[PDB]
Amino acid sequence: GEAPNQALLRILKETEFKKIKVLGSGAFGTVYKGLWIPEGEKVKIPVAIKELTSPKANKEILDEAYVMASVDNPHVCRLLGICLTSTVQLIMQLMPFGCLLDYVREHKDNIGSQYLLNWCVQIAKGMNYLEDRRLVHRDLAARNVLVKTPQHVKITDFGRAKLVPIKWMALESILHRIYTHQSDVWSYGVTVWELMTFGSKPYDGIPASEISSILEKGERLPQPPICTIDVYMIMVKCWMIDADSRPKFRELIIEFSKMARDPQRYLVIQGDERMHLPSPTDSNFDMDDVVDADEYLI
Ligand SMILES: Cc1nc2cnc(Nc3ccnc(-c4cnn(S(=O)(=O)C5CC5)c4)n3)cc2n1C(C)C
Repeated sequence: GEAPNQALLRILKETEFKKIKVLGSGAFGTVYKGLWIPEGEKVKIPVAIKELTSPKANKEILDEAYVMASVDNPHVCRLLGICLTSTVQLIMQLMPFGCLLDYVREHKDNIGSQYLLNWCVQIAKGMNYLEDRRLVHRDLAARNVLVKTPQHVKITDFGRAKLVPIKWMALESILHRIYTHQSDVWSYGVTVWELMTFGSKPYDGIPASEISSILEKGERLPQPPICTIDVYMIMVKCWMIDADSRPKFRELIIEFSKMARDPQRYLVIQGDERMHLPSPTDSNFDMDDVVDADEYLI
């Protein structure tokens, strides 16, 4: 029927890693900054440790472990392992710049058209990968895109990934609970809108119960001021009633790539290009045996 999933679930000892501080806490649970020092390997891996004690909560986090351990792509977040304590912990890669939503709000005055369009390509690449792996995210939003470096983003939060966020949801999903790769494309359009508005809340003030009626009337998120009709038209195509009329993630990679080659023709930002963001070629970006998870293999 379907291919056997031969992904390895790595069980890590409590003694192999340390929590440093809390990175974030909320409805999603609690995420901690940490260091993973495996065996007698002479490596220090910067990690993020997630924990949602209740049997039903352990079931849900293990469902996220299942999906997260099964993905392997540069623009998707993979599970490093799990720790079996009183509460089951997920051990993941530290994304030092946090989520993209807060990044675009905090660094607005230094974010240019090249960065914005490249993030779009990268999110579409990650999403296309999930489509190839026959996985429907069901929760794509700017809050679920993490920043490794300002030039490298990855999709996370597999707590809803299968084979409620109303304001990011396709109309078929709100009305009929129908989720497809084409419903993820709707959420992708909303994610792009969030980036182009430098982290604006979609349909601010409007209660979730009113959204279904709003979309049925033909109302969509407005054209952001920096967006050319070329970029807005793409967002609009992601918000069509007919799912099959929406672009495919492979077409979004193409469209945004063409645009990323001449970003000033597609996004109009006051004082663009003169804008600078931290790079691994810049100053101060034990620390001796530190290795990123992307370089720490099997
Ligand atoms: C502020 C902050 N700094 C971080 C550094 N590194 C990661 N690392 C990773 C890597 C892969 N996945 C995750 C992850 C999975 N689910 N979530 S979440 O539920 O917190 C998501 C809704 C924000 C984060 N974190 C996460 C970080 N955060 C999050 C709390 C947003």
